[PDB]
Amino acid sequence: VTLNRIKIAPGIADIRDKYMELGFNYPEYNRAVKFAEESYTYYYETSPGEIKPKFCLIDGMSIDHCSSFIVPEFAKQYVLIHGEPCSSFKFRPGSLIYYQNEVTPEYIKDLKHATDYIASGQRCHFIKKDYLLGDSDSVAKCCSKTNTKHCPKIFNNNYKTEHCDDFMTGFCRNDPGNPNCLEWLRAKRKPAMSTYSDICSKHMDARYCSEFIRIIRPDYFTFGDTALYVFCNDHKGNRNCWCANYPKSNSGDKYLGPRVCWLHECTDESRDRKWLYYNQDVQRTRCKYV
Amino acid sequence: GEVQLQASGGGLVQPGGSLRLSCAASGIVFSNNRMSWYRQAPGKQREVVATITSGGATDYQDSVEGRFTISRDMAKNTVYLQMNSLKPEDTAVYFCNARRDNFATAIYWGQGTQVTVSS
Amino acid sequence: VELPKRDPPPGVPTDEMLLNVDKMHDVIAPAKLLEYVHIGPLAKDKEDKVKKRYPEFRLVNTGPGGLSALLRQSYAGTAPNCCRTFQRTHYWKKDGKISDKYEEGAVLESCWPDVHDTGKCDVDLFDWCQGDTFDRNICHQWIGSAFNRADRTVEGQQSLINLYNKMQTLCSKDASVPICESFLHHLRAHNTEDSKEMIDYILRQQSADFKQKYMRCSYPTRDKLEESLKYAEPRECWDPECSNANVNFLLTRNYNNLGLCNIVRGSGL
Repeated sequence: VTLNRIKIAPGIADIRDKYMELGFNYPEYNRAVKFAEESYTYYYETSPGEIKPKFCLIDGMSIDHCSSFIVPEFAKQYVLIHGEPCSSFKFRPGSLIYYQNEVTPEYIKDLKHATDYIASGQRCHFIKKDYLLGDSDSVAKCCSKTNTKHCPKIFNNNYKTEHCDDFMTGFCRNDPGNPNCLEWLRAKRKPAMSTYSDICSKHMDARYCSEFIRIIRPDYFTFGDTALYVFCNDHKGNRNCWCANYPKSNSGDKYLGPRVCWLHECTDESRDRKWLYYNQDVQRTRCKYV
Repeated sequence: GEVQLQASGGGLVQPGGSLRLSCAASGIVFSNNRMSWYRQAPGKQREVVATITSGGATDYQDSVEGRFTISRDMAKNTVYLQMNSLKPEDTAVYFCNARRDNFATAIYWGQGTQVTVSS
Repeated sequence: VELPKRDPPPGVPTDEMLLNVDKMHDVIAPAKLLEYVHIGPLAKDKEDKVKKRYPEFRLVNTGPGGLSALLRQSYAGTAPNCCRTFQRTHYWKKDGKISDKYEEGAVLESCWPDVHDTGKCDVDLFDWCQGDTFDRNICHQWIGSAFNRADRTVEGQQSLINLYNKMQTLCSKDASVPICESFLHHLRAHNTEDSKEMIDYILRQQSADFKQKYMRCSYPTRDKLEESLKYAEPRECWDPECSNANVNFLLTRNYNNLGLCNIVRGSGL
């Protein structure tokens, strides 16, 4: 149809709302379509867990025009989902045509079918999720806890989930005394207790392997017994291995089991319990002295 | 005199049966003696089958291990020999035996009871 | 008619809009069930490249502009690739080879996080821990973890009962093999009436050659047994056969009698 008159009339109370005074040959096409534009810069939610800026993403428009109205820091934890169908002006892209008393959904359908003045699209709609990691280094910084600024809960929950396990197996082998690594070990999942079983099969003398044995006993003592067995075979002369692998016999089992108490050095308190096997340490406490 | 170690509870059972030997001691206290169950087949030397120390630790001969069980009652001062899965080679006269803890000469031998296993 | 045109403000993309799925192999692999992993906008021609790289996930179109996410639906890891290690949570398949690290063109395959908290590995490790493939670390840790199985679900227990029956049948034939000695030891450390019962059952089923070789503390000779009656202490406290015995092959009675030897505070033997 023929357009002859156009005018922006201001809104009543919300400045973002304005009116489109439309004049045509047939007065049945004349209408004052209420439309909105822009919605400040959001650092808050409009609905519980939602941000819906007054903007109509016309089909074909760049996706990031939808997020012009959110503080970049605040937008890190929000994902853009599909919105409800809306209408916009082709010459004024991004405007949100409201459906009010005179302006009906059918009116818009006949105007689009009539001329080039109106486009269609979907409403801008954001949902709260969490931080979205996209690098291997981002996972590294979150799991190692060297930088927890923008980390989702799954990669920054003090290792209560297993999301960080794969990174921590390699990271803690390089720094077994790391405090965050002993925290990962205290979660007592198999990758951590296996990793420290490998570490302490070579460095059982270390201070952190005393903590390893303290953590896994008695719920998962086998991971410490394998490490002590390997360590005391590779170091059979070492005096700390006297009771776990007796040096002067073919099989170093002279003081295994209940026989742990036939030598005072094995029952000697203040001796680190990591130098006895688990059940060896148990039999030590059940010994009858006179 | 009057150190009594009478053995009872014998009998004749088919192979695979069960018997509970008994030996109520008198003149001897179990909390100070090691009690041993012996047996002697006709025309053979006697052999120890089970034993229990003054502390309660038990020990058996290999041919009866798992089948026989030696227990004791301190109040009743009676030592038992539960015999399960009797084999024909178990046929012998079973009798009690008491040995003092650190007094070697204070050993006493009891009067036996007959255990026969056949068909 | 002079329309009042106005251009929208310049776009400011979010972190989601800057996500490149080709850089996210260490983000997608640790994902669990029911978790969406947003991967940013994905061109239509690249959907088959993503779906073949992550067959365990469902590619979901979450928003406009091709915004997509991956949702884990399954764990396709096999027993030989997941059960013989406690540290590998996933692996990559390419050209028939299996790798720990990602490479373009590889296919992600992941292991169940509870694969060693349940009995999902008992069948594979029962065979693998026998014979030449015996890894002492992995197999001891497998048998030991069975005694503290986190799956207290009545199916996690039933798998435990099934493993104990298989180990009982296996170790009754020969308790000297390394996985059976590990089983006997963990039964000893469990220290229950059922585990001690199974220890004595397995040891009494051994051959005469096994008992002659390993169980002479349990089966003393005639002269050794008669001699021990002259001492008040149990035989196991002085018998050289019991101070030289493998503690895993001791009958429960002999093992308990070893802890009754009255040590004089210090070294009492």
